[PDB]
Amino acid sequence: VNSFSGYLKLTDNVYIKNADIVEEAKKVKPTVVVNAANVYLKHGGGVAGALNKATNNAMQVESDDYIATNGPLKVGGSCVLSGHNLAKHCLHVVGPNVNKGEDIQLLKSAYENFNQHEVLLAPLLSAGIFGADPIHSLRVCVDTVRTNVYLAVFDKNLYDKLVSSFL
Ligand SMILES: CC(C)[C@H]1CCCN1c1ncnc2[nH]ccc12
Ligand SMILES: [Cl-]
Repeated sequence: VNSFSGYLKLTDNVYIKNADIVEEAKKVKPTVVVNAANVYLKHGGGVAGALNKATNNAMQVESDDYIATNGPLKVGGSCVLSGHNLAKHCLHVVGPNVNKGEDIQLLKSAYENFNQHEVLLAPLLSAGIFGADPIHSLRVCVDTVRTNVYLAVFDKNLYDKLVSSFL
């Protein structure tokens, strides 16, 4: 039993809710919140810009030190950093950005990072300003993640389409 509330159960391990991931994280304080990161951990917009804003830029400060030490992530890769005031940890995961011409097959690799964590709060990878088809992202999530994932979808109209079209 966990404190996530109001989720629709899509499968044995995948749950979904129309919710602002920022507000969800502040309420639940999950062990792991997933960020929709880029390889430079430059949290300027989309989910990443919103999460970073909620940390008063502490996420960005920590991220800049991480990049200065380690260099950029790989597309499809991840790193674990602090969750600041939002969660114990933040798993920064880089899905392919279609508006950069990145290979959509890497979306499965991106979701594989979730399997290293028993329970996560997360957005749909490569959705929003990353330009992938969210119905596809949900399909890959369900077919790749085996741990317990609670998906927050910001857009109510998109949420209704994902549920109604879910096979
Ligand atoms: C609409 C969703 C599929 C993705 C794509 C863009 C933004 N988005 C978000 N999802 C969850 N929580 C969020 N908080 C702020 C933005 C945001
Ligand atoms: Cl985004």
